[PDB]
Amino acid sequence: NLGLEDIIRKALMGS
Amino acid sequence: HMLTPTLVSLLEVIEPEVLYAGYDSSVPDSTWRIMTTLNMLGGRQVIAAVKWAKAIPGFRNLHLDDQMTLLQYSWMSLMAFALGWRSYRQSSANLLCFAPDLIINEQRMTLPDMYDQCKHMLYVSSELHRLQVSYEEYLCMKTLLLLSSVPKDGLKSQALFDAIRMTYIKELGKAIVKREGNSSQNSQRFYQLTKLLDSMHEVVENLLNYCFQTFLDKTMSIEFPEMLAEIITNQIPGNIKKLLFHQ
Amino acid sequence: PTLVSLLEVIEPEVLYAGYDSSVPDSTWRIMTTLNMLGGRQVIAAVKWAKAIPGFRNLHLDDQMTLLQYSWMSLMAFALGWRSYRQSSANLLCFAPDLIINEQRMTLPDMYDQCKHMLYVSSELHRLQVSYEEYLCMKTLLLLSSVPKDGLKSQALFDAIRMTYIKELGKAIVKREGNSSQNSQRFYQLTKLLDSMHEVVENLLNYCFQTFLEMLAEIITNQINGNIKKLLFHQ
Ligand SMILES: CC#C[C@]1(O)CC[C@H]2[C@@H]3CCC4=CC(=O)CCC4=C3[C@@H](c3ccc(N(C)C)cc3)C[C@@]21C
Ligand SMILES: CC#C[C@]1(O)CC[C@H]2[C@@H]3CCC4=CC(=O)CCC4=C3[C@@H](c3ccc(N(C)C)cc3)C[C@@]21C
Repeated sequence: NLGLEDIIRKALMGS
Repeated sequence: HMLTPTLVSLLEVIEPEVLYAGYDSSVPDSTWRIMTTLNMLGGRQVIAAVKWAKAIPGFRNLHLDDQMTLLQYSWMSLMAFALGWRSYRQSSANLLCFAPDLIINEQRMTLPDMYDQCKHMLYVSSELHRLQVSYEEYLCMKTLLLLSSVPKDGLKSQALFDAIRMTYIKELGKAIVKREGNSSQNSQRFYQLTKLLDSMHEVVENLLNYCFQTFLDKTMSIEFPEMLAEIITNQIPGNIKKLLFHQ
Repeated sequence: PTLVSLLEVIEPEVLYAGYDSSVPDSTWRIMTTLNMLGGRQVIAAVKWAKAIPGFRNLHLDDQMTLLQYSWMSLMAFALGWRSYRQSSANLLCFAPDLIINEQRMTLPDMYDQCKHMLYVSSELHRLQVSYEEYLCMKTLLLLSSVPKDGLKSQALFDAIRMTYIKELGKAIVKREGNSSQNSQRFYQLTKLLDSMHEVVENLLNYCFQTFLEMLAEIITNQINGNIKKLLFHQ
């Protein structure tokens, strides 16, 4: 449900 | 416009495909548990590495797409390096301390499921043990690792990045001087420590090469490895330029 | 503070794997794999619901509400049917690649729940239900429970349910047979449908004893007062 770069992106902002 | 006869024909149509559990007979229960548990722990460690990176002085002032990029190039390097350290300090002799509740002994890492990989993670652990690296030395080193890989087309905040990187290199000097003295210039410890960093490029490249050579081994895999496949999305240059302290 | 003081302050506490050697690898795998699969099924069950003729036209909230009350009913029923069609209704066939047999099912970790899951299965088998009949029944499950305090578009909902009750009537007839046999069969399948409330309450009871976060999110948001349970027979 969340690609690696998606996790990094989400973390950089708000999960 | 289109059409289908009965209401059942329609309920029949919208009825969804069968979902697989992703359950392979071949993989033993123990191999699945350990590799499943690491993958989800890995995921959590990435979140934590980013949060951390966002706390790093200097770096956090870099433009966000730079933070992103750097994070994307270095997360494995970072995590692998911290695993080296956790292990180094929870050891004496040759474990991988993935977590407090998940420490793998030498005999476990011998098995074919573990062997190819743990070679490269132990390499980092044993080197920290060889150079008896201090916490200050490691903290600086780990930060340097975040700033160790850059895209060839420039970062958007290159001058900041450059001065950021310098600062942390000077901070490493201060770390070595905390441990050694400064009646010396500590040139060899700086060469030795930087060289370990330079080598993390190799421990990462070997780890990623393993992941590609294991992803391909999953022909027909009823349990598809998107974990080992997503690892190929965020890592696959080529823009990535490795910054080496020693050519 | 020094740069290295900061660097040391902001180091993240070391994460746990959540690993636990008191749990056999056997159980961990089976239940981890189950939980992931179940996760994907719920989602698929929501997407299906959305496509169901009539349901779609209900108020946006009613759809969320009806789904809250039915997902387990849908998921168990489906699993009963897949099991019926894959194993003659005696293995539980969560997925094609994941068949838990009679010997595993009997163990204490899995016994209580699987009794209730196998019931669904064994009973479709016994009633020799068909796909057209099965597909009607499952859409009726989606309309098995309502807010005692009413859905927003209730007369629409009644018409919709009434339409699928009829379609099950047509499904029964498509097999043919006496006008007594079809009344026997309507009774039988409608009794089955009704008995899903108790297999649900039981399968959900075991799940409230997950708790004394994936399924955790839905489980706090559940814990049968306001939800009325539409019965065919009394
Ligand atoms: C044993 C083993 C193994 C591996 O497949 C190769 C390197 C491991 C990696 C190292 C770096 C690392 C350090 C840890 O402390 C636990 C996790 C971890 C891993 C594992 C991992 C798996 C998936 C992710 N994702 C999806 C972000 C992150 C980490 C498992 C890895 C990749
Ligand atoms: C064996 C067993 C068991 C259980 O813990 C109780 C009932 C099972 C449920 C039935 C209904 C059901 C049908 C299936 O086909 C697989 C999954 C499934 C379950 C399992 C389940 C696990 C997690 C969720 N989430 C997070 C939405 C959903 C379903 C496992 C359940 C709950």
